[PDB]
Amino acid sequence: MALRKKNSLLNMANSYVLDSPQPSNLNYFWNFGSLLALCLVIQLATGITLAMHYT
Amino acid sequence: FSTAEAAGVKVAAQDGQSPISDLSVVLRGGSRYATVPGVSHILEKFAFQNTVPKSALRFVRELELFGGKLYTHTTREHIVLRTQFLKQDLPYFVDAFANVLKETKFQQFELTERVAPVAELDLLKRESDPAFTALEAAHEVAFRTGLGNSVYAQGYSPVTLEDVKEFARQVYAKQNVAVVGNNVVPADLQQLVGTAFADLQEGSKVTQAGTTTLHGGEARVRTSTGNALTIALPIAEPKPVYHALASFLGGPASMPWSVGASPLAQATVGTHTSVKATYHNYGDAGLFAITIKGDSPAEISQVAHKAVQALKDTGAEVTEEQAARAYAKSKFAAAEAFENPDSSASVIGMELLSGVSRIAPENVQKFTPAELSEAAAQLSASAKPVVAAVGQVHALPFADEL
Amino acid sequence: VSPKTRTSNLKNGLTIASESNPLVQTATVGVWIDAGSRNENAYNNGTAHFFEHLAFKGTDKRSQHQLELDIENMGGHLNAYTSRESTVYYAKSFKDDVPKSVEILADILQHSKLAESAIDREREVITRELEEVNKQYEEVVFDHLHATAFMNQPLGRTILGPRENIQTITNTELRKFITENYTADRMVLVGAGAVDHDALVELAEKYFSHLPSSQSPVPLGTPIPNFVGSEVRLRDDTMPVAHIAIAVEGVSWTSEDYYTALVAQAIIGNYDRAVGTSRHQGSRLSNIVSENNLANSFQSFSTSYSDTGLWGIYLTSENTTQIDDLVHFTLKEWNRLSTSVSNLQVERAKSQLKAGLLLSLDGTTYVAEDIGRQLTTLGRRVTPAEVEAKLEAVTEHDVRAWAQKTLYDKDIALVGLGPIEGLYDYNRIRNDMSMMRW
Amino acid sequence: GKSTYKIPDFTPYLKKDRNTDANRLFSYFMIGSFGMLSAAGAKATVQDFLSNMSASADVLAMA
Amino acid sequence: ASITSVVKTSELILKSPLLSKIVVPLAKTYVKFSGYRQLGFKMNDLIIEETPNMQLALRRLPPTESYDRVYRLIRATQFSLSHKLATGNDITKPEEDDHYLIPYILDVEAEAFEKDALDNLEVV
Amino acid sequence: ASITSVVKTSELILKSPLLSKIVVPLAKTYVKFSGYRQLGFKMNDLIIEETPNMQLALRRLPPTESYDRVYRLIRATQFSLSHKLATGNDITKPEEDDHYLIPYILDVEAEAFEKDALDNLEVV
Amino acid sequence: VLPWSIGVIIFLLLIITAFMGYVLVFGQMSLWGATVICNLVSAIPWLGEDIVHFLWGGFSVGNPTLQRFFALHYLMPFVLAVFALLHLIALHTAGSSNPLGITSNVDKLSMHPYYSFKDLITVFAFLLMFTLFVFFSPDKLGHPDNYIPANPMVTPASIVPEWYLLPFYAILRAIPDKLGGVIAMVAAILILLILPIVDRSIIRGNAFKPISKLLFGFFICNFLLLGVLGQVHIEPPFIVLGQICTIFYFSYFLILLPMVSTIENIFFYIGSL
Ligand code: HEM
Ligand code: HEM
Ligand SMILES: CCCCCCCCCCCCO[C@@H]1O[C@H](CO)[C@@H](O[C@H]2O[C@H](CO)[C@@H](O)[C@H](O)[C@H]2O)[C@H](O)[C@H]1O
Ligand SMILES: CCCCCCCCCCCCO[C@@H]1O[C@H](CO)[C@@H](O[C@H]2O[C@H](CO)[C@@H](O)[C@H](O)[C@H]2O)[C@H](O)[C@H]1O
Repeated sequence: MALRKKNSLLNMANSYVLDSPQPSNLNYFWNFGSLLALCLVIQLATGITLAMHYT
Repeated sequence: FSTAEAAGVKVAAQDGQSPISDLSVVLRGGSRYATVPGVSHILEKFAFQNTVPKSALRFVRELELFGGKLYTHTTREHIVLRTQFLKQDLPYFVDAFANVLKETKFQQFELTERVAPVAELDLLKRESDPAFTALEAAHEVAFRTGLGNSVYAQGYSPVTLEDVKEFARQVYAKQNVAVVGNNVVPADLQQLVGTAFADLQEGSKVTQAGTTTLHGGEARVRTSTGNALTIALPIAEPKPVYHALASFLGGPASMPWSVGASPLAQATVGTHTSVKATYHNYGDAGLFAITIKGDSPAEISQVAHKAVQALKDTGAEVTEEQAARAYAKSKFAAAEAFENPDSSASVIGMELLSGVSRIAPENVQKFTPAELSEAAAQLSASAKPVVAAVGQVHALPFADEL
Repeated sequence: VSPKTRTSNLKNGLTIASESNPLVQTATVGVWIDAGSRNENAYNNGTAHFFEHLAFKGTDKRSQHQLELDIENMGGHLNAYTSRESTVYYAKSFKDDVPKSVEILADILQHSKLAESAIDREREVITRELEEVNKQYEEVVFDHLHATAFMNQPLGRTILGPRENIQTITNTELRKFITENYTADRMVLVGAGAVDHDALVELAEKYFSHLPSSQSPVPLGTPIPNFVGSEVRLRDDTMPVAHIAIAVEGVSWTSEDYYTALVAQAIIGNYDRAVGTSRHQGSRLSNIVSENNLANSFQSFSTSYSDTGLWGIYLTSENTTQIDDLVHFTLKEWNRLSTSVSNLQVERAKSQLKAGLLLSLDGTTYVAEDIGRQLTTLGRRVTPAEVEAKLEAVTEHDVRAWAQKTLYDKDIALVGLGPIEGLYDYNRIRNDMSMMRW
Repeated sequence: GKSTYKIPDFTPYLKKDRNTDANRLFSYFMIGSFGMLSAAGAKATVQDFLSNMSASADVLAMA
Repeated sequence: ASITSVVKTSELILKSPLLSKIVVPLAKTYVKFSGYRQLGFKMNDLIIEETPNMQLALRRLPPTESYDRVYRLIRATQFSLSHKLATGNDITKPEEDDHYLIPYILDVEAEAFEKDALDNLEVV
Repeated sequence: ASITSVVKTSELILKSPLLSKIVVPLAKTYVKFSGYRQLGFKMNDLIIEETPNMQLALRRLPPTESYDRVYRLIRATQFSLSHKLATGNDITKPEEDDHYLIPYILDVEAEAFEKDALDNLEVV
Repeated sequence: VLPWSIGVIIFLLLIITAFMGYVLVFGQMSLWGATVICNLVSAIPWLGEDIVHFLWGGFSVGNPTLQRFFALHYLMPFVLAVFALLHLIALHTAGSSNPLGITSNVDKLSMHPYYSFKDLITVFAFLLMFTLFVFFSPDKLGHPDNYIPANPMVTPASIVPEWYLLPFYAILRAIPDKLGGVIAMVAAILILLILPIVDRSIIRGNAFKPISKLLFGFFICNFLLLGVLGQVHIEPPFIVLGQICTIFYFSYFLILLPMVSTIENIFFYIGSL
């Protein structure tokens, strides 16, 4: 068995970002979910940085 | 094959001009001698498991370094363990056989995890052919015990480690062991076997529990995996004329995309079935069998009637042409049997263990039309016909219909 | 040391090649032809196979019945097979029945009746076989493998041919095929077992002397294939066993990497759960597969043609949820042929092959097949000494160099049949042809 | 239509030189360029962004 | 550490007269103060089992040994949670403290170690 | 909404001469503009299947109907991802748009609804 | 091994979280503890000084440092909660171990109600301890100097870390070299990662191992003594004592546990023959 499937932590990541079975016909409107993840990552990175300088 | 004796073990070897040698140990340990159903199959599968000097694993890894191969099989008469290797590697192979016969550790885990699972897959693969099943069932009806024991281990009759250990104590003994070397220098083999198998027990000759008794009857085996029918006739006096009879009657084709000029091959015409006449000499007894496999049970029923008629027609009279054909085909059969190492080993094995001098292919007797017709007449008029149906048994013939 | 293979020619250019054995009493004599289904076009595809049927349907003199009787009277059997590049017609007989069997072969090859009635009778037979090959899973897989690997090329066509051609093949097309292709310079009369070479050459002069020579006689085993990375999926959820083949473009018979490819193939090797010894094999893939129950079997192959080949593996598995693991570990073992193999693996595989290449030649038929194959593909029988030397010359450096050019990061042809839902898409399989860590 | 050995037509898509090193090298040039710009863009981003943590102009003025 | 290592080192010690004379009494007192017998365990019941090798050796135990081991684990677990010690027949006597598992694990490990060696063989 | 509801309401409409005269032409135009036939679907291929009732009705389909439905879904998925429409024989003709599934789901739902009614029966 | 290894990271995250939180008060100990601890980074060769100025956001601990410590102190507990969850997901594959060291697959109990109600007992015992400190002695565990506002001019009499960091501080002091001391202090935590290797026992845990139990007792008491030595003055004879205790701390992992666990294996086997 591949490590990505055997190890429980790796297997959780595997289940969402790698082996996750998706329909083969998603159009570009299925891209907003990962754009929302990107906005969230930018807000966390910029927001925590602003918090270091904000009073 | 120069027969000799080396430290109480019978050794037969024939030198050749090839880089590859075959060494076979033939054991008097086939299923007719089995103490428990299936033990001779399990013992065969236990060869080259862990021994005290050398684990199964180490043996296989070393065998790969020599590029050798290992073949084993069980018959009603023998267990045959054969190795094929380059000529010069002979001493290694003799020593490996000695380790197996003297020092096999028969461990319970090997039986559960290694040996019994392999024995079970072996049987399932053979049974995929319904003709195999039909001919096995026919031996069971015809002889009941001894020759009627199953050759292979079945799930319904579990072999225990104590069963296999007891049987091996009898079989792995100088009295039951013959060594057969193809393309092996005979003097070199005798010297090696003499040093390696010196400390093997003497033991005693394994005997069949009970005398061979002949019976008639039916065996309907319901499978969903194809259809076959054996029409067997147990013989109390096995004659070599039945060899010529089987070859004459025939069943298969001798060229591609053809039926064949044989009586039984001309019984399949218009169907998708296949016939095969087979004589099984077993020393004290014999079995002449006509196995018909096919897809449609009705087609089999048709050919089965033509098969029985063909035998009766033969019994009436055969021509000189037919007699010459029988002899030609029987001589060819003998030749290729003595050639194929699987069967070669057992032929000399029977000469060494039992005493039955081999019949050279060049000494195959020519039977006159009279002798062939008389042999067929003796079969058509048997008091104990065996019929074994496999598959859709409700649609296959019965003994009383045939 | 086996006896020398004797070789003679006739005037027309027919080769006679023989290897005698005094111990046997039976002899295989037959005709190996350097022609097959590849020599057909797309309009007569299936002609070679059709002829094989009609060769045993009656000659100018003897009828089908007479033919049957004659062979039965000899006591032996006749057999034939047609592949993509080779056709064989042999006759196993007794020592004394060699001349008569030679006579039968020359007749069926040179003067077959090819009656219209017989053609029509065979049409139905061949049509039935077309819808019966489905059962033989391994054959289905390999026929699709060639079809996809050599997409729209002669090596990608099936031997049986399409249904459409089967209904339209005429005696004219049949006659044309065998007149163009079954020429003396493309044929080898081969004897193995109880044959005298000088006797066989006399029989060849008697029966095969009036064979046509081709206009342009090229040497035996003379051929451009453009491999296509691709996949065929034949999903069938009702089958319990998945059958999967994966191949890359391999090596031709006369490649300089011929033996290196065989050694690489032996490092991966074969496996079968039904054989007792297979759980103890040295092969890394074998150990992974047996310990994890990933497959019922696998068989490495290195198939060669005159100008190309396919090198790969054929797997069978009931473990439908771990097909991904099976394929993953298989391709990771192939990666190691380029990244990790050392003297250890190479010397082990060479040791195994040194024996295996001689071991293959068991009976008289096996020997005859070897002589015939080597004569039609290489133009000569290579002595065991030469083969032992070519194998000895394979180093670990050669295997790594060969794998890095042939396997590493290369396109594969992939065929899956059966419950293959777990087989990932092409990209994920092909991504396993390299290692990001290397 | 029926025979599964007749491969569907892929001629509109197939490259003639599909097996060549030049063919593979081109696609790895695209992958490589993309990796290269992503590495350069990441480095720029990380450097510029993390510099917020270094002394600000008003801190350096009082030094 | 592998069971093989422990068994072989112990055998070296038992061979040496001097060594055995000094080690065997210490080992016997150690085992008395260990106190696993006061929960009705046999020594082999304490061996770590969460490895492939040990899971294989446990599968090879004869069914009766296997059922008795299950009972001793359940019984010790019940003494542990109750903060009680075994009394009477539940205490393991020195003569009952048999190495029922050692032979199975030594065979499993012998194969495993041979496999590792043979994976590294070099044709000479 | 249940398939039962849809089928019964439609049958009320088809009975009324006036209603059918006005509804049937609209329904036929609707189906033309819907454009599911241009991906080679039959109408019943679009019904939501992720319900116990629908999973039961799909299991009851004859194997042939079931295999053909699988193919039409895979074929439509391939047209969707390629942004192509069916051409030629792939387009569903009005005569091929048969209600292969409706009878199975109506039987499943008939049982389900009777079960609900009978669970609420009151002995009089 | 995996839940234990993630656990070691949790412990490091706790230390950083608590260190930054203590600075936020900006009393004397806040400032001076930040100064001394952040100057340990200056020991990193070549770039160390640059890294310190970068951490501080200036040339000493000041406003930039405090505002960044606030933002990071707020964040770090969320990171710590994630790692706590990860170590439990990793554990869930084998389940909890138990005091006998044997399998529990033979005899399992549901988490609720058994361990739910068992956990409530110690929740209330904890709340009683919490009550006695928070309501009756809220400053017992603190340093009075942190009620003086940070003053970069005046240096407090003694700059010591919070009690829970004291053993690591004693280990640092034991090594005379600056970089040496930093490495030893980090190594004192990272060495926990090698326990799965250096423990050679065939048996899990110490319940049945008298010699291991004695060694464990010495190891624990030594760790408490290191803690006490972390807050004494750098004076005789505490200097040499701190070095001996530091050697013993490391020799438990590197020498004593591998030796004792090897010998006990042999004693179990010979003793039960
Ligand atoms: C931080 C905000 C969000 C993030 C990061 C997020 C992320 C995602 C992702 C990655 C997917 C799968 C890929 C995709 O379909 O785009 C998804 C699907 C989905 N999200 Fe969101 N989402 C967010 C907010 C929302 C909101 C506000 C809703 C609803 C009101 C929503 C409802 C759904 C639904 C129903 C799906 C499944 C859609 C489908 O595949 O058919 N999400 N989301
Ligand atoms: C969903 C994520 C977030 C959203 C939508 C969001 C939204 C906003 C908005 C609209 C503002 C006003 C910006 C302006 O006009 O100046 C702001 C300011 C701020 N945010 Fe966030 N924020 C997010 C996450 C965070 C996080 C995680 C932090 C961490 C502390 C943070 C810290 C700040 C700070 C310090 C400010 C004030 C300084 C400024 O205006 O730029 N934010 N945020
Ligand atoms: C930034 C986020 C923080 C870390 C969180 C990581 C991702 C979230 C995972 C939590 C969900 C786990 O919940 C469960 O996990 C298992 C383990 O892979 C997954 O299980 C899924 O994949 C496995 C194999 O890959 C399949 O055998 C299974 O049929 C399928 O359900 C599913 O995802 C979910 O059923
Ligand atoms: C996970 C990452 C771990 C380690 C990474 C270390 C990165 C942290 C280092 C911050 C380095 C800043 O280094 C400094 O950056 C700024 C840009 O930011 C540069 O500044 C330069 O470009 C900027 C715009 O980009 C202009 O305003 C400026 O006029 C010019 O000098 C300096 O030339 C460089 O000295």
